[PDB]
Amino acid sequence: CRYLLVRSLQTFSQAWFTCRRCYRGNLVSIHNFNINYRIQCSVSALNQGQVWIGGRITGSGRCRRFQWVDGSRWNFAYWAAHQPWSRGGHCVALCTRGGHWRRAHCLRRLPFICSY
Repeated sequence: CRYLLVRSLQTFSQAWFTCRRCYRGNLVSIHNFNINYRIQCSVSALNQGQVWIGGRITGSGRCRRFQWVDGSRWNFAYWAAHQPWSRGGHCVALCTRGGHWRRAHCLRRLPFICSY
């Protein structure tokens, strides 16, 4: 699957629709370990510690759930040590070092990975 690294810092809400607006796509949906590794190389040069991906924590009270924004199925993950509970907000972010995911609050301003 294709994907591009935007280097401008925007909130999750902003960042999703910039993909849909400027490049007409969605946030990246990762379904295997390889696509996750490729994305780690592309971002290994960023001084930023994290980047947004298409991870949105849905669910009601005590019903915390995960789901991609582009609708695809949730059939793979690569969480970090000490994740993803008891910390963070409802938007997932990939840690540039190692390639480990880590929940974060959506309104944080970080670069992102669009998929096209």
